[PDB]
Order: sequence, then structure tokens, then C-alpha cells
Amino acid sequence: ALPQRCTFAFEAIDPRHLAAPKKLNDSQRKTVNSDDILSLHENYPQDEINAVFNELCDPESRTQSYNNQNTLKEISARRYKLLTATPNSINKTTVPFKESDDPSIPLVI
Amino acid sequence: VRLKSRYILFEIIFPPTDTNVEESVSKADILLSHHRASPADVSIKSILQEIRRSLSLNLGDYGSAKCNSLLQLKYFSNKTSTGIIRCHREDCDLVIMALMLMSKIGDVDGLIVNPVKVSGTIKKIEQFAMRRNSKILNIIKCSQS
Amino acid sequence: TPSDLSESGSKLNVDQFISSRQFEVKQLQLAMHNSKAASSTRIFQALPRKLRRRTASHNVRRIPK
Amino acid sequence: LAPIPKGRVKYTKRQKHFAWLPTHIWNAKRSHMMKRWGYQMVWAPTQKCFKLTHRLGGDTCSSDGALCMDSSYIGTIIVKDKSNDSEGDFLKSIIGKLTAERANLRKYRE
Amino acid sequence: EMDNVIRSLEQEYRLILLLNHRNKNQHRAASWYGSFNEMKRNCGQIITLFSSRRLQAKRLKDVEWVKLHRLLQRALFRQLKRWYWQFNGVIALGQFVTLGCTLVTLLANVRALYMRLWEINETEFIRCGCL
Amino acid sequence: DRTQTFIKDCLFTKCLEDPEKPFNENRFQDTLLLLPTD
Amino acid sequence: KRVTKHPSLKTLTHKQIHTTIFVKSTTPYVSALKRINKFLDSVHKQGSSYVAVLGMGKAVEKTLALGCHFQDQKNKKIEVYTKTIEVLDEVITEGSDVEDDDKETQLKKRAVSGVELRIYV
RNA sequence: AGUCUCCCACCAAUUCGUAUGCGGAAAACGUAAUGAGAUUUAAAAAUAAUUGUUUAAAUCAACUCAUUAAGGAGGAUGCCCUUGGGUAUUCUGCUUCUUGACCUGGUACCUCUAUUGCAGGGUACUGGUGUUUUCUUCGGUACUGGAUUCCGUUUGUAUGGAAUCU
Repeated sequence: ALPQRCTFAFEAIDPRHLAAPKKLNDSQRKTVNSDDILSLHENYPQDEINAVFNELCDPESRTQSYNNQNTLKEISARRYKLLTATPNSINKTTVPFKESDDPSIPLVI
Repeated sequence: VRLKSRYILFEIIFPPTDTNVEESVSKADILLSHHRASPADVSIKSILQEIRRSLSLNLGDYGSAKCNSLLQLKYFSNKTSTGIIRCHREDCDLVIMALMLMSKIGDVDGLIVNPVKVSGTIKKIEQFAMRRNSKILNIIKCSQS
Repeated sequence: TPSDLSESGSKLNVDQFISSRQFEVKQLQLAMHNSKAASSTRIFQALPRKLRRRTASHNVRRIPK
Repeated sequence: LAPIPKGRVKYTKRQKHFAWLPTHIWNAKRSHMMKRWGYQMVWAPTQKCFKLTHRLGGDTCSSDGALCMDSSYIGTIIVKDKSNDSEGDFLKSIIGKLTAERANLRKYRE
Repeated sequence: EMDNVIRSLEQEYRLILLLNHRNKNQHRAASWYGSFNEMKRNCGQIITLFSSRRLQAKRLKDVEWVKLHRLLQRALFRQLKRWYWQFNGVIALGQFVTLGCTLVTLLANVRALYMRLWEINETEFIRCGCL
Repeated sequence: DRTQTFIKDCLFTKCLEDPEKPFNENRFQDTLLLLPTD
Repeated sequence: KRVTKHPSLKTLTHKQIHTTIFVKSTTPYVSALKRINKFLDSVHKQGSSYVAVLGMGKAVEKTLALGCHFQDQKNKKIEVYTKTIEVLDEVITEGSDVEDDDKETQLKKRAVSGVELRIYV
């Protein structure tokens, strides 16, 4: 049903960052008509996708992606220290993202 | 190397042998007049003895000895007149011919033995029996209108 | 205690293990199933052959020569 | 030509002819292996999936699942023009020579 | 009050560790074994939490309540049902039933002490800073 | 030892389809050893 | 003018697809009967109530035929609903010997009438 | 077919971090060059699996065990060939580099328990067999079936929290 032109590229988080494969929000499933697919051919963020492509092509950013590749023990320690957070009302099994001590990974689809 | 068994499904059908009474011509009417009921004097050892007598009378001595080694009636109830007899795969045709050559019961006369399904497993036999019982209800529901 | 000592090791007895803990099992079964606890049919399904695995040995391993 | 990477000396010493995918051990423990063209790819998983791939990945509608293929063996070249700060008039002719002018069109460019 | 529940829980943790050490090599590749390992790790975490509470010579810690309530909502509500379903499926299979029944009984008994301490210290939970 | 046997029979009638088989084919071990194999 | 037609958007969650037969224009009659019987038997173990039978365009006639077959043959309640289906068509707009497949594309919506046919047990 | 073995979740590492003749993810797995051996032996018999006979014991053939780490360069010998080049064997010798058996004590620095001596953890260094006689599993993380509903959001995170039934 989708058209030929469909390429979605962005910077994703580490796959080991997630604990369980949680599904995305599924509440607008019924209200999916042809207008959205018609607008998909118009609305397209060329700039960010091109930036991700240039980051993947350039060998300097591709190496910087390996800046701080945390180990399974470090991820387990982060999951264990998040057991005691400041909001003492909700259980979080995942781990938050950091703008300094975390590697940005570029994907292409 | 492996004992191959084969079960035979047979049914007792009573034809409406009455020339003084006119009959209705349709599907479910003749299905009901042919599947009326089995008489009270009906059992497993009474049908096995009758079929053994018939087999010994039609085939002979060795013809009955070769088939009577694994000739047993596994499941049969007189409410619907459907029975499952176990036999070998070598003498299955002989058992079918004996069922065909069944003349009458010692006390009950005028009946036909019809072999419907034959296979080497009881699960498929039960499945086919359930399918036939479900199919029977359709014409009944249609004719009750 | 449901377990016992021996000259060889420490062994576990299933009989007292489940006989002492019966009301807990009843409470668990009523907490899992509420309407089918009074019924008696087959609830749990057989394991798919895709998920079925095989059993290994009880030894550690064998080193190469 | 870029050479083999530096993983584990033990496993790196094994191949010596055919490179290894980053999921070699996993697939080798799941699927069968073979070496045809300077590389080691998978042939087929242990469990038979003739009718499974048909109902899952095929053009059928009853597809409740997904199939993942390790396509790391497909080699790629990234080509860029450094001769000028402008459009790829050189890559235009390069692609028109390599492939048919089907590739060198307005659609695949814009 | 806490002493009896903690003694019973760690005593059954002994049997958990023993049966795991026994049946490791036989069923390293299994789903019921993985559920058993996860349950053993959670039980060890809770038991070492309560031991840290105990040897401190007096029952007061603030992070203890928080992480105990974190693990309590994980062990009781979510992980329990899949554990029970797998433990009953592996015994419905018919390959290994004599230890599957013991596994089911062990889960049934470790759930009761968990909910017991839950209903005992719910008052402490609503007392300190939440609920 | 009647009652716990009846209870585990009611336990097998939920998982298994014929509950009286493991006792006849001797599939319910009364004892299970816990010792490193020597 | 060259114009191609893609299928219509199908958003099925997990089970609406299972108990639903999409009748094509080339789908045989007996195969449809067989798959409908399989769906009817498997519904209450899937956990649904009815079996959806969806067809649009040329297959509407034989879809209604399948419906009225099981209506009186097996004496099962049927429900017919008339719906609209929007389909996207990719057309070439005019604006070098180039293949017609690789050309500029424009999307256009087209509405068609269709029949949904639910069968009870 | 067979009471044989192993894979069918990961783990810059208490997780066989095993560059060890070759191939191989593993295998109580295949094969290659040399030497030796027969209850007088490393071990088979006349005081884990399998097979009716169940290796050998003039020579051959078959079984078991004991050695040979990957790639590049120089010299010598043998063959086609006699500018030269190719193959096989043998000696010198370099390149192939993740600050890791485990564990105890002392010293030096930093953080929490909301001043300190002291109590616990991490890292850098030195010294030692130190009762590591449980010579067979004992480390960490992971809700993997389906349906629906409630709530917060440009003040912060662009998505998160929890609930009912099978």
C-alpha cells in the first residue's frame, strides 16, 4: 500500500539499552485513512536524513559512534542504580539516555 | 516388523419392507424410516457370534481361521447402530465380504449391514463418524420446516 | 523440613514437599483461574516441537588430549 | 581493498580465506554454513521452513510474523566527487557507463 | 514477625539453589530453567535486602523500602503468571514431571511469603513517603 | 499416604489428559537426589 | 495513459485478519467454501463470533453467492454490509527514450463499493 | 535401528578470554607425516556406547597412544630446465601484542552514611603457597501469546505510568 519512495533514517539508541522489546503506542490504529499516505509523499525531512547519511558515509563520525560503547556489566549497573530513583512511585526497568555519556548510533531504513 | 491394523465401520439399516403401507418419497423421510432403531436383542457377543457363524459358513475352515485371529468388536452401541470391528489389513476384504453376506440375526429378520468407512486408525474413523452425524442433522433440520 | 540428610548427600522428598504446602497451591490455583478452578478439563497446552529442546549429560565436559 | 578486521585471534586465524559476518557464531549455531565466494554465508536453518516462509514472507495476506536475513555479505562502494565543489557531472557519466541510463535519470537522483 | 517469614524464605532459597545446582547441566537450554533462574535471582536480591536490614541491628532504612517495593511489584504481578504457565506446561508435556510438580509447589510457596510481607509492611509503605 | 496422592492426582487431571498413567508406568519419583555426580 | 493500481490499506490487529476471507476475482468457489468452513470451525478457538467475508469489484457477485449458499444450506445467520473502499492509483503526468515504468508519479484516490458478509455459527 | 556425544539466549569475561598438526560453532568428531608398543604392556585378554564372530600378534591391512602453532624473508640439496623460473625437504631467524589463575596483608587517593578516629566499595604498586581436600553443575540481565480502557505532555522527558479478562 505504501509508495515506492520511503526511506527513514535517524539516530537511534543502543539496542542493549532496552531491557524488553516494548511495543509502541497503539491507540490511533482505527483512524488510518489514505490521506496520511497521500501526505507522506509531500512531507519528507530531507535535511535530517541527508545528515544521517553523511554521518554514515564519513569515517570520522562513524568512528566517533564508538566513543563510549558501554559493556553489559555497565548497563546492568545502570539498571541496578536506577532501582533507586528520585520518583518513588513508578517502576522503570529501562535506562535513560544521556547527551554526554552515550553513543549516538545512525540507522538507515 | 510392525503390526498393521485396520478398522471397519458398519451400520445396521432396516428397509421399510411393508407393501400394505404407502411411503413418502423424500430424503429425510427415508433416512428416518431406514435409521429407526435397533431391536432390544442386540449385543456385541451376539453380533460377533453371528458374523463368525456367517464367515465359517460362507468362506470355510481356513478362511475363518485366518480372519478370526484378530477379529474383535471394539466399539458398538445399539442406540444408533454403528460399530467398529478390528481386523488385519490382509483379510479386510474378506471381513467386508462377510459383512455383505450377513443374512439375518437369529431372532430378528429383515436387516442390511452396510460398510461405510474403512481405515487403519481409530481417530480418523471417529472423525468421519462425527462428520456423518453432523451431516445427518442438516437434512433433518431442512425437512422439519 | 521437607529435605533430609544422608551419608551420600542431601536429598529432597516430594511427598512432604507438596503435602505440607497444599493450601498455598490451592490459593495459587484460585488466583490463576477463578471460573475454571471448579471445572476439570485440560487447560495447559502441549509444548510446540519448535520450542522443544533436547537433554544433555550430567558431566561437565571432556578436554582434548 | 580493506582487509579483515581484528576480532579474536583464535577465530580470526580460522578463516584465513573467507571473511566472517558479525553474526557468524550465532548463525553457525542456528543455520548451516558454507564457503563459496571469499566469504562464509548461511544455507538454511536446521528446522524445515518451506511452508513457513511462504505464509510469512510471501505475497500472502496471512502473514503474522517476520523474517530476518543477514545481508552483510553484500559489498558496497561509496563514490564521491572531489574534483569540484559542484554537482556530480563525473558520476553522471560513470553511472551511465557502469549501468544502463535507467540509473542515470531524474527520478533516482531527485 | 519478620523473622519467621525471612527464615522460611531463605530456607526455601536453600532448596532453590540446591535444585538449580543439581539440574543445571541437564536442562541448560530450557525456558522453565530460565524462569527458575530469574526467580532465584529476584529471591536472592530480596533476601539480601532483608539481611542488610537485619544485621544493621535495628530495622530502619529508607532506600530499602523503595527498592523492596520496586521488586515486590515485579515479582508478584507480572513475572508470576508466565512462570506458572511455563511450569505447568513443562509438566503437561510429560518428559519431566517429578521435578515440575516440586517447581510448581515451590513457586506457590514463595508467592505466599512475598504477599505476606507485602500485606504486613503496606502500612510502612503508606507511612514513609508514598502510596 | 492417600490424601496427598489424591491431591496430586487432581493436579495432574489439569495438565495431563489421563491422570492415572504416571503412577502405573512409574513416572512419579518419590525421591529425587540432589548431589554432584561423582 | 499508463496508470497502475495498488491494493487498499488493510489495518488488521492480530485476529481480524484470521477470521476473514478476502475473496479475489480469480478465487474458486469450492476453495472459498473449504476455507470458510475452516474459519468457521477455528473461530471459537481463535475467540471470535463471526467470519468476515470481504469482496469488492468483480468478486462481489460470487461473494454474495457464497453468502446465500451458507445462508440456507447450513442454516447460519448472515449479515451483509455495504461499505466504501478508497484505493490509491499511481498515474503518470505529462510535463529521451525512457522506460515508462520509471517516470513521474502522481497519486489519485478512487472510491469503490464493497460488501462485507459475516456468518454466524 | 542403537543404555553414544553435542548445538538449538547473551555475557572485553569467577562466562573452559583454548593464537597449541589441518578443517570445524561444538563434538566421548574427520584426516595427514614420523617413532614405538602387546595381560613380560601407557592401556584391550587365558586368577560412556555398540557388536553372533568382535585390534594385531610371517609380511601387508586395522586399533590405541606419544610429537609436528599460522604467514613473510635468506642458504643448501633433488627434479624439468641449464640467462632464468617453478615445485619438495631441512637450519638460523623476524612479524603475528586486550597492563587477566584465584585469594590474603600493608601503604597512597576519592565518594556515601549528611564534623573526626573508625565502618564498606573501586582503582595504582610491592611481598608470599597461602589448608583453592566441595579434583564433576554453585557468576549477572532478560514478562517471548492476544483484546480493550484510564491518565500526563511544547514547564521537563516526544513518549512514559498503571489497570481488567482469556
